[PDB]
Amino acid sequence: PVENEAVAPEFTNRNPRNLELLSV
Amino acid sequence: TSLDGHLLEPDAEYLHWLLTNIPGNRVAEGQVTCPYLPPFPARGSGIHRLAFLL
Amino acid sequence: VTYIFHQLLDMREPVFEFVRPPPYHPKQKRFPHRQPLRYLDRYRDSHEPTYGIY
Amino acid sequence: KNILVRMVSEAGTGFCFNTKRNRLREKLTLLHYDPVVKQRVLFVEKKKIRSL
Amino acid sequence: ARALDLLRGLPRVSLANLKPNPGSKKPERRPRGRRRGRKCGRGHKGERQRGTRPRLGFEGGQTPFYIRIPKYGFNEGHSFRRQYKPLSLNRLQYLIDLGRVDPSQPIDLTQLVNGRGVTIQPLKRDYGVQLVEEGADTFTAKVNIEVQLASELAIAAIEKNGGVVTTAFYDPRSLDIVCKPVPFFLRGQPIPKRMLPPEELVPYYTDAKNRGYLADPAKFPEARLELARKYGYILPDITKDELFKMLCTRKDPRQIFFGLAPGWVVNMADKKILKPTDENLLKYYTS
Amino acid sequence: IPDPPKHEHYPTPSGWQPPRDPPPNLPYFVRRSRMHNIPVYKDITHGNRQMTVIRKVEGDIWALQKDVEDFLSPLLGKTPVTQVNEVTGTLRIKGYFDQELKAWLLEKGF
Amino acid sequence: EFKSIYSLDKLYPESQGSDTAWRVPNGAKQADSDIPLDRLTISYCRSSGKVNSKAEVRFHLATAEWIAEPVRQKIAITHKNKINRLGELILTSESSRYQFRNLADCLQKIRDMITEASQTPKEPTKEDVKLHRIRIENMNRERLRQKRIHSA
Amino acid sequence: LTYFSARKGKRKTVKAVIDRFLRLHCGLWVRRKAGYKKKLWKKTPARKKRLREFVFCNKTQSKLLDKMTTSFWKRRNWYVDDPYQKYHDRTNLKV
RNA sequence: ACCUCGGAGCAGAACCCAACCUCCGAGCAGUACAUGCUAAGACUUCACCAGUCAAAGCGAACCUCAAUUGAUCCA
Ligand SMILES: [Mg+2]
Ligand SMILES: [Mg+2]
Ligand SMILES: [Mg+2]
Ligand SMILES: [Mg+2]
Ligand SMILES: [Mg+2]
Ligand SMILES: [Mg+2]
Ligand SMILES: [Mg+2]
Repeated sequence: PVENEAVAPEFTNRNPRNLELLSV
Repeated sequence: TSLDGHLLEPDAEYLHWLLTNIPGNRVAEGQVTCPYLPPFPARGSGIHRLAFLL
Repeated sequence: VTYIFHQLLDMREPVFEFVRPPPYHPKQKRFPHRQPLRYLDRYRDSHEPTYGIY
Repeated sequence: KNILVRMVSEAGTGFCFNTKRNRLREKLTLLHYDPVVKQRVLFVEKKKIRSL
Repeated sequence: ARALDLLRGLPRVSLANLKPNPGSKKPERRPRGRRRGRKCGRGHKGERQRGTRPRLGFEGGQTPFYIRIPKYGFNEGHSFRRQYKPLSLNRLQYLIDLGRVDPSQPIDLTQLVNGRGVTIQPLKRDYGVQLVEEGADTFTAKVNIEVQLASELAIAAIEKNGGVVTTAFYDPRSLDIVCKPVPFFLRGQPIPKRMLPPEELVPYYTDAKNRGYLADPAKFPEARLELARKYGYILPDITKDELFKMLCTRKDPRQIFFGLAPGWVVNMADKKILKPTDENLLKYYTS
Repeated sequence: IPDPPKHEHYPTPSGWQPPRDPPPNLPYFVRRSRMHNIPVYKDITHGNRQMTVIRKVEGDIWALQKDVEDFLSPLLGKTPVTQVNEVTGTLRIKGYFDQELKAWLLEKGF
Repeated sequence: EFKSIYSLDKLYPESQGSDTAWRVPNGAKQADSDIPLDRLTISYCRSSGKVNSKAEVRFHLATAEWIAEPVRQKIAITHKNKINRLGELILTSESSRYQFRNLADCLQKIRDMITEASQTPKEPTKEDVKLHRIRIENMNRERLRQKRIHSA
Repeated sequence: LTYFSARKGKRKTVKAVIDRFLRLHCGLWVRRKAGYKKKLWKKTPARKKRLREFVFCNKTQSKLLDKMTTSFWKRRNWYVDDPYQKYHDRTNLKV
């Protein structure tokens, strides 16, 4: 297995200018 | 560094470019310590960001 | 990003999707008083005619 | 005082509605939506069946 | 076990110790005494005690609930609609695995009645048994079946293993004949002929995509190839199988049976079958 | 009704498995029906009560009751309130437990 | 043995053979748009019980011989988001609970993708719900350019 | 509703209930709001849309409609093209 | 003297409450018919029959007042 494949099923975003840039 | 891009640890982040011992304006004479790496944002992810800390 | 993940990290490109929580629905009663005909379709799993012992 | 008439469309016959109108005026020729055409056609006053 | 060991002793079991199971026989209530007396459980005086009560639904002059609602075409002609009992491929495979449906003979309606997989009622306006594609996956049978109504998915799944679907229509008289043939034979009347489908079923029973019994056999392979291309899987050829002569039993109409013929009186006692002679009878039975 | 034919692969489809040959040394025993099916059904009394009834119980009912209780304890966390009926071969178990009991009786030897 | 006036042979005199309804027309229906099933790897890796079945099918698009070169290049360019790392075209559906319906839906998707990739003169429907902001951002990014020389 | 007739001694039904309602096999009756076809010029389109919806009954009304009918109207029909076939069975019921 | 409905105090600050207790009224209106079609969630004149608000989509250029009213059958 590749150790760099640590992706996790849930991904968060710490940017306030993000939700309004995707019209969501 | 990229504030958004780390897939494992949410609070941590990745490293792209890093320099040290820059003789003033000579940004080509200092020693290297981290090779440059272009950003790699995910598909379904939002809008990532990268800040230049000088 | 595909070429980066291919010839720069030696891994596969992760994908994501902006999912949304399921809509809220009250508890399905036995006699829905004053409710349209489409009330049974709100709690229906698949929109196909299911058959049990037949 | 008022009167209720029915408007017949020019394009796509079969769809008609009812609308109020004054009794001392002439006929009506308004713009009403037609579902069979999904556009805007003309409607003509024809056959009154109400005298309110 | 211990039951016989305990029954070895004790007096005999006669009509002197008949004990009913508790909870089944409830005591009878009699309105006599002080608890159930006085008014005998009828309340105060008036219509509630004299018994002179209005019919069920009367609200005392007030318009009832089942009257203020206007009529609508909900049950206009329910006594004339065509009902068909469902039949899934899963239950068919179950019956085949249990042995009640042998996959070596053509399966129609009488075979399903004898196997007792579906209950075909001669009344209640039933024109046969339809087919359900609920048991599509894990279905390996390979056997021809005659269904009145078969969907596209069910026909495809049957043709995957190597089956033949035959869409046929029968009048309620033919349904009653094919359901219970023993009383029909004990009746004493000759076998009638099949009736033509109604006006609203000719294009359905004469189509190739529905595998009707009146359509031309030149368009069946085209429809089978189309279904094989749509639902995938390589379509096998049944011309090289050992059971080729069994799958070719398309059941010619005006027969409502199999190997018999319309007009042949069947007698249970003394196993003999009588053939109708003359020429008018044959012309009528073969028309 | 004739006996079902002996198939080549006993994992026969549509959910059906014949009972094996001299099955195990157990104080109790579970018979079959006319259609060679596992006697595990459901029953409802009023409009909210849900339970399953094993109508074919022959032998020691207490042993089978203890076995099904120990089997359903990790699935519910508590003790399944059952009824040990001895006059008839029944064993009511509160809760929807049909396919689980079927699989357990098929893997046990019934 | 028995036959009446409304028989299958009398109503259609041209079709009277014993195998005219079972003769597979394989020799007159072997075009390139049949999609060979021997080179396809169809697998089912989901059994939900929200009862919906998943039918995933993948195949090496770079080694497909039943597809011409320009149409293959076009369908690989316009659908570069569904190509695996090893050149596998992963296409799945999640509509019905049966595997046959999902397989038919996947086949129909492949067929329409093939028939639309070859047709280059296709009028694109101008939408204004999700690409307008993208075009505005692209124009604003292209506007801020006013240097003279840069390599790299 | 004549609990005991004079010829067969059975139970009779009310044809008005059959012509004005529609019972499903789950135990629900489909009715129609009154006044959905009369005086539609003084009503808002929202009211016109609300009046043209298949509204279910209550508990006492369903019990009354069941008592007014016999065992024939409480069976299960398998029509070929039944638009209300998906509403006969009711899934996802937890008391 | 009255037969339907609304408002002001009795009923004072969530809600409901009657009188042959004292007063204003209403059986309509001044202007465009997208006053188009579907579809989550609620209030409900103390039951029912009835009435009202609205997420979102396809379609289109970029609604005011307090009661203001009529069901089954039939035509
Ligand atoms: Mg008295
Ligand atoms: Mg009194
Ligand atoms: Mg009287
Ligand atoms: Mg009165
Ligand atoms: Mg019971
Ligand atoms: Mg209320
Ligand atoms: Mg809106």
